[PDB]
Amino acid sequence: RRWHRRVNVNQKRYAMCSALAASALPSLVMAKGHRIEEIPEVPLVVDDKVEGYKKTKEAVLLLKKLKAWNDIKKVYASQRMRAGKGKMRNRRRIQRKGPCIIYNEDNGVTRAFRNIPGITLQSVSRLDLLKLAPGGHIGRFCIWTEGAFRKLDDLYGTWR
Amino acid sequence: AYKYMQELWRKKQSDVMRFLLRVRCWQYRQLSSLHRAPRPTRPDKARRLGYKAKQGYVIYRIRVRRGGRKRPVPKGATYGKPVHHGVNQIKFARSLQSVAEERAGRHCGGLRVLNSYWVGEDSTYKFFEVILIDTFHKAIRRNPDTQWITKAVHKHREMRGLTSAGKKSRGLGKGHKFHLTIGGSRRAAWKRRNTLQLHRYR
Amino acid sequence: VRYPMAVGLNKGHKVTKNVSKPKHSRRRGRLTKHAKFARDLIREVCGFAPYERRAMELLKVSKDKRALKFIKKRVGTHIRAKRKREELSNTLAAMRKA
Amino acid sequence: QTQKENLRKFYKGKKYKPLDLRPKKTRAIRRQLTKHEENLMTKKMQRKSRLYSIRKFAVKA
Amino acid sequence: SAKAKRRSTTGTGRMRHMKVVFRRFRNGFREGTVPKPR
Amino acid sequence: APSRNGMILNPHFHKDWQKRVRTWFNQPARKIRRRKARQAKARRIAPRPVSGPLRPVVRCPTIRYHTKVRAGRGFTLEELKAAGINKKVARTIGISVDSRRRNRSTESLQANVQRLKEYRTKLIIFPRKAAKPKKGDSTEEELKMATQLTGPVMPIKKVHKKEKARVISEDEKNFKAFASLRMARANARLFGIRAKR
Amino acid sequence: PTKKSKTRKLRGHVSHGHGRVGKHRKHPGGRGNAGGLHHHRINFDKYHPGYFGKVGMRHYHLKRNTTFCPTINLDKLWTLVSEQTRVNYSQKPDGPAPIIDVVRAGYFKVLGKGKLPKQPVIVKAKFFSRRAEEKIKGVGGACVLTA
RNA sequence: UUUCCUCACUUACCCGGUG
RNA sequence: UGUCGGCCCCCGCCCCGCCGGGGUGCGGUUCCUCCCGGAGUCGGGUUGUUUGGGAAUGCAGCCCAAAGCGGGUGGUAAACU
RNA sequence: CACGACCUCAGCUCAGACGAGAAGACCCGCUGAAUUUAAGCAUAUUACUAAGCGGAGGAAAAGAAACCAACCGGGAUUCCCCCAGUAGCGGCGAGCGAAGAGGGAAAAGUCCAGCGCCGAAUCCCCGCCCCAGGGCGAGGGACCUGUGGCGUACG
Ligand SMILES: [Mg+2]
Ligand SMILES: [Mg+2]
Ligand SMILES: [Mg+2]
Ligand SMILES: [Mg+2]
Ligand SMILES: [Mg+2]
Ligand SMILES: [Mg+2]
Ligand SMILES: [Mg+2]
Ligand SMILES: [Mg+2]
Ligand SMILES: [Mg+2]
Ligand SMILES: [Mg+2]
Ligand SMILES: [Mg+2]
Ligand SMILES: [Mg+2]
Ligand SMILES: [Mg+2]
Ligand SMILES: [Mg+2]
Ligand SMILES: [Mg+2]
Ligand SMILES: [Mg+2]
Ligand SMILES: [Mg+2]
Ligand SMILES: [Mg+2]
Ligand SMILES: [Mg+2]
Repeated sequence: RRWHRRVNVNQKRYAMCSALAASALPSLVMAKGHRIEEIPEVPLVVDDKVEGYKKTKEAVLLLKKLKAWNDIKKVYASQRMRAGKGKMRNRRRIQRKGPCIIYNEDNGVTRAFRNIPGITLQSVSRLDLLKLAPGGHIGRFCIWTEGAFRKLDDLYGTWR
Repeated sequence: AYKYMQELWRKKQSDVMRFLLRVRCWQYRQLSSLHRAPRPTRPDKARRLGYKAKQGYVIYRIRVRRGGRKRPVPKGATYGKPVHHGVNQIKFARSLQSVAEERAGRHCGGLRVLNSYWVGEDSTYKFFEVILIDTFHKAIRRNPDTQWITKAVHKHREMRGLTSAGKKSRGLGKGHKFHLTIGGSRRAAWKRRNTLQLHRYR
Repeated sequence: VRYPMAVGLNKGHKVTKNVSKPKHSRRRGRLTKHAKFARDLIREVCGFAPYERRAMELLKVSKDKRALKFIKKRVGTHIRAKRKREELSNTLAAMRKA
Repeated sequence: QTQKENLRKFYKGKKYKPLDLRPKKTRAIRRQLTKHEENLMTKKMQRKSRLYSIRKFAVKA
Repeated sequence: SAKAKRRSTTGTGRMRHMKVVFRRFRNGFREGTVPKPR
Repeated sequence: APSRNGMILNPHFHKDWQKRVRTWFNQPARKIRRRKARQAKARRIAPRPVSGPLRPVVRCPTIRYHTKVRAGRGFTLEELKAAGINKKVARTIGISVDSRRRNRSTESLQANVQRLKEYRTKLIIFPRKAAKPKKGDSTEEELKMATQLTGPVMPIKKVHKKEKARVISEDEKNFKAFASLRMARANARLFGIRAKR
Repeated sequence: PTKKSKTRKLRGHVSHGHGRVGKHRKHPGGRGNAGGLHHHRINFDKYHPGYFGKVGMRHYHLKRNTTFCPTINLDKLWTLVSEQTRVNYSQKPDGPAPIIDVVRAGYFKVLGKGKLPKQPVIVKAKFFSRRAEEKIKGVGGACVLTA
């Protein structure tokens, strides 16, 4: 049977632009579920130094400084047991989503944010909609790197 | 001298060949059906088909009952539609020479059939000579130009349609004549043209 | 004034032909002095087929129409019937010259 | 396992050994060409492999 | 008869001398040597 | 069976098609199988290009693809002799050779000879042994500047032919285009019937 | 999906939307296109006239590459060149005219459907229509051929 | 060189007999 | 579990190097001379089967039975070119 | 066979090897139906399928053009997309149905017989000598009814 469905490449990019545009409004992110009532700015752009992190202690400290640790404390409290016969099929423990992190160079960013529950790391060039718009709802709290923010204007381009 | 032998064996209606084909076909029908010959009756044709004077190369004369195929049905009663009521004018889909080499390569299981050729004709029988090779003789395994037949993939090559006499019945080739067997066999082509290619994004 | 049209007698893109030596496989079936000497020798050793012998019996009575219709029935194609009748007429004329 | 070690030392170097002292790998392997028979290279492809062997080259761009 | 073939196929019994070929294949049919003693 | 205005469908599902159905579930795993084979082959021929030997540039037969050039199979023996390369030596330096293709024109012959000339200039040869370099072997310094060329060897450059804007002459404007084509079709039909006259 | 299906709202209704008098059975009017001349003639002769019979000659070995002849009209003729090129020669009509090679753009024949802008232009095509060249000569320009 | 029919030759072919 | 972490016992692969046993030179030649090919096979008739192949697409039986500037193909049977 | 050679054909629990059966998803060669469809049915369809028979391999088969094309020409085979539900076949009804070109995956090409030069320059067996690789024996054979080297349509 037809398990796979193909979408137009222009509609995949349109859905990606509407998912990134929702990551810049305080309403759509707080209503998505993320607790960002204390973050400094809704588009969270950090220095490129974070791309060189190689230990989780350096990564957990940054999230406590940017007041984004409350979004991860929500992930800990959400870790529970799945309801129904999904526990017998390698889907026993379920949890919530956390702050997505978009980088440009992988100098250790992926492994520094590995062991933190909820963190989803994605390259700026290859953005998956399923992780930037979970469950079809827009407003994923994305933590951007300075390098990823510069290239973001070149991936999709302004209207000019 | 082999040039004068292949051009002499083309005059099968001349007095010289008509006499030899008359005496030998008489002698061939006096022996058994499967009778080993001490040497090729046509040395020019044997060398042409891949025969050498090495040790391990043997020749067997085969007498096959010539004629079509009668469908083996009890009292000629093919229970079905009138399309398949034919019992008499039914022809075998494989050459009659391909039956002689299959009948010789089966009686001699320890040898591999190389080729076969025509040596005698009659109104009742057809006489052939099958060239077999002992793939375990040292004069054959120690020759780089003959080790190809010692491989396990050539086991009973005459009953899979691989010899020259049996490969013709498969109806393969290159061109507008042979579109039926594009892909090897006619069943490989028939299978490909009937598989529903359900792609992943159709 | 005149452009190369895509239709007519001078049809096609204009290119300079590069004529070279023909493929060696195209000489197949050419009579050499040894192939002629071998076949002309066996012709006198073997002889003529029963249908070639009774076809030359029609040429001497000047029945070339019945000869060709007989050879065309034996050999098959009409192209092979003319060459066979010509070969028998050339042999019959050389036999008379002797 | 002592009398077999003595028999293997006894038939060492003999051209014909008992069937139980021969390598029993499998019926297909025992009927394959030995290392001597598969390394035999006829005098034609010996000269062809001598001066027409593929060389080590590289393309700039 | 797929059921009649399933009851007497290769593998429904013991495979005494064939289960050893499966074990000797994963090492390359090694014969003639011995492990390093202590 | 029919109800109202519609097509006359012919779904060829009267055989036992359910026993011959090929599902493309290994399509993405087959890309990994093919890709790892290219990487494994690349390391085996590490100094040599991975795409393969040098392919020629040929023309497509039919008029539908009349103007498109395409990478053929091998270079003609006439194209190798016009560049000094021997028939059997070209197989050793990674040049594809086929004896069936012919050259019916000169424009296609020189297109492959010039393609074959510049290849030998970009072709770096390693000596059979580093102890004694032979004559045809490249120098010792450029051997250090060697690499495995990825992608097709010398890809075909489909140059766009653009004609300069010229002044339309009076002779060029008096050319009856429709009448020339309409007469060319009539002469080709009456050519045989006129030869008998 | 199945939640938007029709069978989800037919649970409880006996005949399942196929009537009680005439029950849903297996092929009550023949399989496929059966009876196209006997009991479905009113359908075939009303919506598919010409379905039965023969017409025309038989072309045994038809190769679609031989009859390949894509056409283009004069209205879309200037689409084969840039918009800036159409204006850079529109201001200077004193003889320099752009050459539009229709063959190198994927087309063979040129047809005179639309209106052509009054600018000198040289066109290269394998085939021209009668009115196609008349509109080019009237506007100004030649119609050269290409094999 | 010939076609039709008939009679003969024995070596093809066929039948019977025998240690 | 993460670390292409550390250690140990077997084994495999390509290239390079010298030593040791067997290999034999190769190309260019609008230069001379010589040689140049697969028969009961192709093909033809007929029969059955097969094919989208249709005055034969393949295969096979019986009969006829080749040629050597020949032979096959060029999707309509046939003759000349 | 008086004494030998040869040809043809036998015997062995003769020296040394080989074949058989299994499995059979995929693969190769034959054989082969009818339910079913045509709202009946006989050609057609089902189908060159199920069942039946033989033979293999990790792949098999195919394969270096007696090809396609009719063009400015392509260049072994296999596979995918497309050609295409198209040309065409068919109580021209139901239905059936390829291929060239083109875009891709992978690409690798070659050996005899014949032609005839080279003192059979060739091969197996047996008895051995040296460190899988090389020699020896006035041993026994195979072979001139033809082994080996050069050489195959690109000359
Ligand atoms: Mg429950
Ligand atoms: Mg040789
Ligand atoms: Mg209805
Ligand atoms: Mg109604
Ligand atoms: Mg109701
Ligand atoms: Mg009811
Ligand atoms: Mg009803
Ligand atoms: Mg009623
Ligand atoms: Mg229905
Ligand atoms: Mg049929
Ligand atoms: Mg078996
Ligand atoms: Mg019915
Ligand atoms: Mg019914
Ligand atoms: Mg079956
Ligand atoms: Mg494989
Ligand atoms: Mg194979
Ligand atoms: Mg091709
Ligand atoms: Mg379409
Ligand atoms: Mg069919």
